[PDB]
Amino acid sequence: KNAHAVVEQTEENVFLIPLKHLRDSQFVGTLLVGVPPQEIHPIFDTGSTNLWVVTTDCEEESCKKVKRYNPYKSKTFRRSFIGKNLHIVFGSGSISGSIGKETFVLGDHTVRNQTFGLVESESNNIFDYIDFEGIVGLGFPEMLSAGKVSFFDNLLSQNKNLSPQFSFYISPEDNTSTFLVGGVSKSFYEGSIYMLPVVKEYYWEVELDGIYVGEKKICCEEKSYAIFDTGTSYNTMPSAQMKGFFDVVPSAPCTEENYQEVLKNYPVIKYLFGDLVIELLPEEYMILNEESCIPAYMQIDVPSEKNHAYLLGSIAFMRHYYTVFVRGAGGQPSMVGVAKARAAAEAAQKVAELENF
Ligand SMILES: *[C@@H]1O[C@H](CO)[C@@H](O[C@@H]2O[C@H](CO)[C@@H](O[C@@H]3O[C@H](CO)[C@@H](O)[C@H](O)[C@@H]3O)[C@H](O)[C@H]2NC(C)=O)[C@H](O)[C@H]1NC(C)=O
Ligand SMILES: CCC1(CC)CC(=O)N([C@@H]2CCOc3ccc(C(=O)N[C@H]4CC(C)(C)Oc5ccccc54)cc32)C(=N)N1
Repeated sequence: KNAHAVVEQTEENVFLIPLKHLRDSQFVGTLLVGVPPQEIHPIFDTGSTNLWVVTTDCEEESCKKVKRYNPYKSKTFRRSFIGKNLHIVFGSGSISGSIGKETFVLGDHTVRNQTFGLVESESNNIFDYIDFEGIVGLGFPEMLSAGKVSFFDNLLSQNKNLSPQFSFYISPEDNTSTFLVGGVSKSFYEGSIYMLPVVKEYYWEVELDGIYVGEKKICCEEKSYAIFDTGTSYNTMPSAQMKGFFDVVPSAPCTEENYQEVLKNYPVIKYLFGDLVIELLPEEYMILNEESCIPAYMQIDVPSEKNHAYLLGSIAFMRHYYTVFVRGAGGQPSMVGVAKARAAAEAAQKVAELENF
C-alpha cells in the first residue's frame, strides 16, 4: 500500500550498459575481467545468479571460437587453496567449471573479491548455436551455487552511489537496448510504472492470477506465478497449458511484407496480475522465423513452484514493457515494476531511481 516515487539522480549513480543484439539472439554487454583487463561480452540473466566467464581452461570447439578469458594473464585472479567444482544443468545445455575470485569492471564501476565460475566445459547443445562468453546472473543470492556474495550485491557494497535496483530496455531493431544499474530512465517508458511484489526471493517471481487468449481462460485453476527471466527470449507455460495454447495459436507463413495482414485476426493475450492487466498483441508475441510467423513461446516446467510458474522473456515480453527490478530488504519485499516501453527512445537523456516511501 505504501508507494514508490521516481526521483532524479545524478548521471553517475545510474550507469548504462549498451546491449548488442547478436544474430545468435544473445543480448550481450561488455564486462572487464582482471588486470590488465580482459573483455568479455556476457548476457545479463535475471533467471540465475552465478557469474560465469568462459576461460582458456575450456578447449572445446564451442569455447575456442570466442574470446576466452585467460586467468593466467590476470594479476588479480585468485583461487582458494581448496577448490570447488561447479556443474549446472538446464534444459538446453550444461556448464561446468571451477570457482575463483577476480576483480571486475562493469560500467566503469569496480568490484573486487568477486566469486565467479570459470567455464571449463560446455558439453552435455545451445552453445553450438551461440557465441557464448559469459553470464552476469541477477537473481537472488539464494540461487548462488558458490560464494557468499552475489555479483550485484557485491557491486552495491563497494559502490555506495548505486541503489539496489536495475532495469532493462529491450529494443533490438534499434540498437538502443540498455541494461541500467542503479535506477531507471524516463526516456525508456511512458505512462506509469506499476509495482508487483516478489513472493519468493529466488527467481524474480510474482503472483499470476490469470491468462486469457482471446476469450479462452488458459490460467488459472491452481495458484500460479510469473517469473521475469531475461535469460529466455521466449515466454513459457507449463506443459499442461502449453499444448492448449499452441492448439489455439497456430503458426503461419509470413514475410516482412505481409505479416501485418497475416496476423490481423490473431487473439490478444492478457496476463492478470491482481488489478493490473498486461496484454500482448499478435505482432508482439509472434515472431518472424524462417518464412514463418511463430509464437515466441516454449514449454518449461519449473520444478520449484510446482509447475505453476510462467516465464516472461526478453523478446516476447520485455520488448513491449520496460521492467524495473527493485531489491527488497528486511520487512520490505523486493518488487518488479512494469511500464509500457517508449518506442521513440534514443539515448537515456536523464536518469532516476525508485525510492520507497
Ligand atoms: C578483498 O578481500 C580481502 C581479504 O579478506 C580484504 O582484505 C582485508 O581487508 C580488511 C579490511 O580492510 C583487513 O582488516 C585488517 O586486519 C588487521 C589484522 O590483520 C586489523 O588489525 C586492521 O585494523 C584491519 O581491519 C584485512 O587485513 C585484509 N586482509 C588481507 C589478507 O589483506 C579486502 O578488504 C577485500 N577488498 C574489498 C574491496 O572489499
Ligand atoms: C542462461 C541459461 C541459464 C543459466 C545457466 C539457465 C536457464 O535455463 N535459464 C532459463 C530458465 C527457464 O528455462 C530456460 C530455457 C532455455 C533457456 C535458454 O536456452 N537460454 C538461451 C538464451 C540465449 C540464446 C539468448 O542465450 C543463452 C546463453 C546461454 C545459455 C542459454 C541461452 C534459458 C532458460 C536461465 N534463465 N539461465
